[PDB]
This record gives sequence, C-alpha cells and structure tokens, in this order.
Amino acid sequence: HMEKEADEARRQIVSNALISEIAGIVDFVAEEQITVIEQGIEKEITNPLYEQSSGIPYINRTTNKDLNSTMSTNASEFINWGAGTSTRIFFTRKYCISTGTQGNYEFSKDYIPCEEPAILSNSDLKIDRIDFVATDNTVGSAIERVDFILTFDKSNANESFYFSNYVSSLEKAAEQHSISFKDIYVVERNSSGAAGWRLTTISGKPLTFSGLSKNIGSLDKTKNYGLRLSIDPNLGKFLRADGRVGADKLCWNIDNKMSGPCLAADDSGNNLVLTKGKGAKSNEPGLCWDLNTGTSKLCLTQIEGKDNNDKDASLIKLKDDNGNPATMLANILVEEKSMTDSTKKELRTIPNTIYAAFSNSNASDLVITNPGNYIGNVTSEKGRIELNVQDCPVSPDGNKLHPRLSASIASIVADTKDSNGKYQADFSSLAGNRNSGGQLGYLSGTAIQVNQSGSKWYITATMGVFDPLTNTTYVYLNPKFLSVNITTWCSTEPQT
Repeated sequence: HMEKEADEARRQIVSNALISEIAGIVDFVAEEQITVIEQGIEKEITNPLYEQSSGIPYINRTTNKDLNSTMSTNASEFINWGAGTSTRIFFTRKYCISTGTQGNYEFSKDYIPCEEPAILSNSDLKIDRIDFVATDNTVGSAIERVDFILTFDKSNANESFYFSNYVSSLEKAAEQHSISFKDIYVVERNSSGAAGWRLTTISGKPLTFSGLSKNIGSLDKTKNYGLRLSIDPNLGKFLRADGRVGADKLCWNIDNKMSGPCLAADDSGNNLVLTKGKGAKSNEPGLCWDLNTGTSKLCLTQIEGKDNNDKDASLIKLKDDNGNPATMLANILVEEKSMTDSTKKELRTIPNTIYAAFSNSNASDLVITNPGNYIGNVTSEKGRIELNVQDCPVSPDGNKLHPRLSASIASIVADTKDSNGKYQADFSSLAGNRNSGGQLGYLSGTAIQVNQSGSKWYITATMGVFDPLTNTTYVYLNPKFLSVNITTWCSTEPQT
C-alpha cells in the first residue's frame, strides 16, 4: 500500500513514455505514403521504408516471421536503438534542430518527439532494439510485424526477473493508444550488445511472458533479461464494417481527390465537427439534405458574421444552392436577458397574431344598465372573445414556460343608437371596417381585460361613450365596434 504509489506508480510514467515511442514508430511503419515539407509546402511521397533506393536504417528487415524462430544477430537486419546510436535522427524531423540534422525528411507531423523523453534516459527499462519483420525478401519489403526489445537494467545484485511488474502498466498504457501486443516473449543475452539478444527457452521452447511465473525457478539468474513486445502494424489500421475501429477523422473525395469536407471529434466526447475541404474556394462548411427529385438541396452552412461589438463571429445559414434562405419547421425558443434585471435570463416562443372584434350587436347586450354596481362574469359574458389556452413547447429543465396573451386596440369608435335604435359600426372584418357608420358620440375610452382558466382565455372590454344628441352617458360591454390584435406566445415571464 505504501510502495504501491511510490514504486508501482513511478513505473507507469515509464510505460507511458515507452508506449508513446512504440505507437509513433508503428504509425510510421503503417504509413506507406507520408506527408513531408519540401518547398515550404506539403507533399506526399513514398515512406523511405518502402523505397528500394533507401539505405540504413530504412531498408533494415529481419526475417523471423515465426514468433518462435531465431532472432536476427545482424546489425543491418535489426535496428539498434537508444544511446550510442544515431537511429532516432531517421525517424524524426530533419528540422528538429534549426540547421537541420543528417535526416533527409521534414515530416509534417512528429511521429515521435525530437528529443527522447528524459524519463527514458535514466530508467531501468529502455527500448534497446527494434525488429521490422519483412513479409518477403525484397528490398523495402512491407512489414508484417514490429518487435520492440526492451532491455532491463537491473540496479541490483539479485532480482534479475523483476520486469514482470512493468507488464501490467504496459498493457493498460497500450489500451490508451488503441494498440495491443500480438505476443510478449522473454529474451536474454550476456553482453551489452544489441546483436546478442535471443529468445529465452525452457527445454527448447521459447518462453512467453504468460509462462514466466511457473518456470521462473529454472533460469540462470546471472544473465541479462528483457521483453520482446510484438505489435501488428495492420491491427486496427483500417475502419471496419462492424464499427469496432475508431476514426481520427474522415474526409470525403471530390473527383478522385481527398478535397471534400472532414468530420472529427473535439475533446469533449460529445461533438463531431465539420470543417471545409482542401478544395473549397470559400470557407463555408455545410451539412446538406437532398431528395434527388429535381429541386435544390438544402444546407446548414457556417458563414462569417459580426457580433454586438463589431467583433468577428459566425452564424449558421439554412439555404438552397441559389443562396436564398430556406425553411425550417420547428418550435423556437429564444433566450434573452430580462430588460429589468440583467442577471436573469428569459425564454420565449415565436408569437401568433389574431385579429378579432368583440361581438355584441344589440342594445340589450351592449348597454350595461347598472354600471358601477355591475360585476362582470368574464367566463360567461356575451360578446366576449374566447380562445383555447395554447400548449407550450419543450423547455430546458430550469425553465417553466407560461402561456401568454395580450390585446392591442385595432379600431375603436364611440358608436351610438341611430334613429332605429341600432348600432351600425362593426369591426368584425378588417377588410370592411370603414364600410358601416354614421353619427358617433364622444369616446371616454376602453378597459380591455384578459383572464385565464386552466384551458380557456377570456378577453372582455368595457367602453365609455357620451352621446351628445341625447345627453346620456353609456357604458358598453364587449362591443362589435371595438377590435383588437391579439398576440399569443409562451414565456418564462408570467402572465399578469
């Protein structure tokens, strides 16, 4: 428990460094064509590994296709690695230093860092040698397997077989890079030379790490041991029909070139991000729908914009191929700071507008005979405007939406009884509001009230009118010669 966070945790940092080196090398091997910088620009060339005119160390291959067969003892076959060797130069960018190394490739990205991790300079477990197992005997052959020989530098007299504690951390560190060990074998030598490495055997049978524990007693403790980690460069190299291999990105082709848009994940785990293709003349990435029935496709496209303060920003535009805005059918909520309290944010929907007049025609319905004493029953008054309360759409969790309704005056006249006792003014249809009329009184105004039950809106109104011809004051209820524009919406701001 004490040493499990000191000893066991420190070796994890070592395993992280080792696996990052391994993953980079394996990535390099798996790129048949690589991107380099030549004239200050990117260029695709054949990986020097697979150019028959390449030299050391790129053409170096071992021929031990069988995991149990003898490991190479020839420095022109295996690749010596670490201190004393210049090998890293050939797998790192030429301009890792400003003047340029003796390496002849300026890789557009680093497969492994320029500098070997400092932690791996002092550690008892280092990569001592790499074997690129050739698929065939041709110069620049494809590579069927990559073996990493890890030397264990025991800083103790005893405890020769004490590298088994690194294996667990190596396995989960490999899982973090989406690679796995095809096999792990115990190796040995009795010298400082990389050519001396050979498979450890028990009664002639090469010893896998799996068999180590039970066969540990019958092994020479003076000798120097190591691990050979085998990696299949083609495992997890290609996207699969079954979806079991992740994509770093996916880009689409146009006219047989990878010049279309790309999708990649951001660091959140939630987001896929669309960016423009290399062949785009404008920077306006779009996700589009097409029916393929003779009409335009529709695209949600990112375009440049400016915010409140005139600073660079962007927005999305829903458009056809002519560039005209297109239609989305949806419920919209708009979030906005409240105009009285800048610390509070409110949500609202798109309103609807409804034109309507109240609907009392007769004097007996219109005239409130006992005003002041009269108490209005808005649920059951004649001439009222009544509407069903709307259903509000889905809202984010901390935000209850309330149905809302307001009424604004559209037309209003102080109508009075004509010689036949009838009221001629009528605003029931907006196209004909001026058609009917005659003598008018003096307007005192109108009180328009809106009330709500569970499922109904009730809009009512009184109007005060003075008739100078008969010298009498009138109070009218829900008159046809008063019309309103009714606005309906939903909001976090409640109805008053």
